Amino acid sequence: LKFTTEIHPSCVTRQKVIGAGEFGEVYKGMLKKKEVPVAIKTLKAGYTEKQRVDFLGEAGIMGQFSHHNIIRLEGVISKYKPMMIITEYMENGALDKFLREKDGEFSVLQLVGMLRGIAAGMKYLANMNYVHRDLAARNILVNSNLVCKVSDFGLSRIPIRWTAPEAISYRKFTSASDVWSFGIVMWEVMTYGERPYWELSNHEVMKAINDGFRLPTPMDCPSAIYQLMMQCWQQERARRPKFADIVSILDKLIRAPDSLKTLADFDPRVSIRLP
Ligand SMILES: CSc1cccc(Nc2ncc3cc(-c4c(Cl)cccc4Cl)c(=O)n(C)c3n2)c1
Repeated sequence: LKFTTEIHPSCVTRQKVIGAGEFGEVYKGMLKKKEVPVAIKTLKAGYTEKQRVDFLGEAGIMGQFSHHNIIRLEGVISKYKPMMIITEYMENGALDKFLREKDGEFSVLQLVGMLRGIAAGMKYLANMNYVHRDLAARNILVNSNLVCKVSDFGLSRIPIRWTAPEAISYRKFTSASDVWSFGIVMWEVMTYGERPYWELSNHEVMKAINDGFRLPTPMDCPSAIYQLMMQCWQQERARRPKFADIVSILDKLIRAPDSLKTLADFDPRVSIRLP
């Protein structure tokens, strides 16, 4: 915690609720240059020792990171109550909701650029020896430059449809199970926030994966992008790409953007036959 800035409560004004529930809220606010917008997570009085450890532990983890694609910590209020964690404010909110509300509005190159940013954040985390365990579009935040930043840190936090088989089966969470999750995130981005495996139950998903089924190609998806998410979903952990590999491949696709024009075939679930 010694790494984090202690912010005085008088510098913080909460303006609008934007999330959370039982033991605190998340607000958009202003931090007092001139005042800058921030997000503010609170911890209400009555919190337990474990709640305090997990709450300040998230701040402690975030304060150790300094990367473009990782949510930045402004500081904490720990001396006064309620306690607060103050971060940069991401104007466009969670990536999954953002894509669903903006269906079809971005170029393929913009979507792939979002994935590159997420992958760069994840490469940083993995090399820093941090395993996320809950990588999903709902835990990616988007700013007004369309920059995607990984969020939701700690060990306070399984989400079956995003989780690698070894993590479901015997609780082995590694950066390689995060790669599996990243593949699902690729699919979420390229589908504009479709629900993975649609209406299959959790048990049906686990069974489908164990029998070798994988999510089908999104519409209008570059062949290179589908091949890459498929390799993220290798049953054998050692065969998946590392995040270094993913960043490299996405970089090269974006720098030669004509590579993205070759689309993988889409399997239509409906046929319209007209004379
Ligand atoms: C779709 S919800 C939505 C809607 C509108 C705007 C934003 N922008 C935004 N921006 C930043 C954050 C930051 C945090 C945060 C904090 Cl405050 C402390 C510790 C960890 C996290 Cl991830 C946060 O929880 N949220 C919800 C944030 N939200 C989100």
